[PDB]
Order: sequence, then C-alpha cells, then structure tokens
Amino acid sequence: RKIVAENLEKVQAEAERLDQEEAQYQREYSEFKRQQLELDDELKSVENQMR
Amino acid sequence: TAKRELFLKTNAQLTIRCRQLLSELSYIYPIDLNEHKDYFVCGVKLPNSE
Repeated sequence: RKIVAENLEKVQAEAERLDQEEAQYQREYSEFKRQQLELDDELKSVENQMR
Repeated sequence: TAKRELFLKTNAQLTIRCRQLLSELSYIYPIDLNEHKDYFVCGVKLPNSE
C-alpha cells in the first residue's frame, strides 16, 4: 500500500509538470494565432490594392 | 512583403502616366501671363474675383 501511494504521488508530480508545460504552450499558441490572423488580413488588403 | 513591393512598383507607373497625360492637356488649354500681370486662358482675360 505504501509503495502504491508513493507511485501515485510521483504521478501527481508529473501531472503538475505537464500542466505547466500546457500553460506555456497555450500562451505561445495565442501569440502565434494573433500574428497569423493579422497577416491574413494584411495579405488580403494588399491583394485588393494590387488589383 | 514581396507582393507589397510589387504593388508599390505598379503605383509608380500609374502616377507617371497620370502626369504624362496631364502634361498634354496644356496643348489644348494654355494659361498665359503678361507684364501688367493679367492672365489669359486661350487669350481671353480672367481677373481675380473682385
């Protein structure tokens, strides 16, 4: 029983690590998507001006 | 970025043509001047409003 409990504790630690990594990745994705949408808008605008 | 540079290139030629054909409109309508400082369009006067 003690061994099982210790294994659960380590699993929880790794879960916390994964959660922190997820948070960082989500911030990065937010920034990227912001840039992507802005770029698409500017692309369409420049194309219209060219035509 | 490439497409924006190309668009600027095209606009340059557009304005060039605009001035080119605006320069030929003086072959039809001349604006002239004489020493007394009167002004003539096609040789007929047009003083200031007053």
